Amino acid sequence: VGSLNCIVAVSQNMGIGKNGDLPWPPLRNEFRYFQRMTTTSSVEGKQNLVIMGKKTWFSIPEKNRPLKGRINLVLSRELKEPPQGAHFLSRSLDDALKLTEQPELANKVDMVWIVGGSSVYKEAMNHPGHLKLFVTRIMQDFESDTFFPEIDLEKYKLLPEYPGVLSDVQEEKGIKYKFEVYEKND
Ligand SMILES: NC(=O)c1ccc[n+]([C@@H]2O[C@H](COP(=O)([O-])OP(=O)(O)OC[C@H]3O[C@@H](n4cnc5c(N)ncnc54)[C@H](OP(=O)(O)O)[C@@H]3O)[C@@H](O)[C@H]2O)c1
Ligand SMILES: Nc1nc(=O)c2nc(CNc3ccc(C(=O)N[C@@H](CCC(=O)O)C(=O)O)cc3)cnc2[nH]1
Repeated sequence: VGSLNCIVAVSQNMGIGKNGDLPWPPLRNEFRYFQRMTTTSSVEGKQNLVIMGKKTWFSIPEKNRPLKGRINLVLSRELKEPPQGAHFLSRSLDDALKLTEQPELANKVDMVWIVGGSSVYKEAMNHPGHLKLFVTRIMQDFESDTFFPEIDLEKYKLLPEYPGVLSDVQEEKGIKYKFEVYEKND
């Protein structure tokens, strides 16, 4: 019933990861933005669901797992059970989305947030339906081994403004960045 959204922070060269962590040092307010967007439900009494691949799960500091105030679902074709601390395990994105509509989660979940990595971002971005991409543009090149798939800029349109999102250039640790929101309607 809820909205479907991706969220990512990406360097100019399209990098999202390096050696199992982010390519840039911790940007505390950028992380707080990730937290606010993924945690804030549009319905009282419901939580959002975060969907992530297995490497993304383990890249989150253990102290912060599961991500508090959100239902945490990990994608894996190999695991028999969710990793310790995770709430659910699914074998595919479509299986995960189906789970959200079944009775165990139907009255519990509002928004769905896809939080990486590359494969699930690519599949989500091309999935039919209304979809928004919350993209933080890190305005430097960073050496990376994991990349965000190219956004089709005819398919997706940049919203000029977005409620609850700062428009001005931000800067932490000498790294400038800006928050963007893209949308497709089907
Ligand atoms: N900058 C950012 O916004 C951001 C966001 C997310 C991640 N990251 C970074 O990106 C890296 C992790 O991402 P990644 O792309 O390497 O890995 P990932 O997608 O998180 O994990 C890959 C593994 O997840 C499982 N998987 C992925 N998609 C699946 C699907 N659709 N269905 C079933 N299983 C699926 C597979 O595990 P099995 O072999 O067990 O099946 C696969 O080997 C880290 O460096 C992390 O720090 C950055
Ligand atoms: N905008 C954006 N920035 C990111 O850094 C980001 N990272 C990932 C995957 N990596 C991670 C790594 C750590 C945490 C994390 O520890 N978050 C906690 C603490 C946030 C904080 O301290 O401010 C959380 O409660 O969300 C989340 C995602 C996916 N989407 C992103 N999206």
